[PDB]
Amino acid sequence: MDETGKELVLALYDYQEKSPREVTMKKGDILTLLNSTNKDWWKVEVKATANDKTYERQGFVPAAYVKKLD
Repeated sequence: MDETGKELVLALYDYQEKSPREVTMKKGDILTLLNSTNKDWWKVEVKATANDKTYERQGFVPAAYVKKLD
């Protein structure tokens, strides 16, 4: 049971941060669904890398280059 829209989506094709609010995506990379109120573009969350520590960051992406998994 889940009372939230916190799902996971997989990247279909390779994309880049075309906008200052969008992030770079790569085919095969799965991100966390944050905003899905826009069939056009969807807001996903990715992880960073530094000092052997994986951080977290949000970013918008084209819904035309993504596919929900769960």
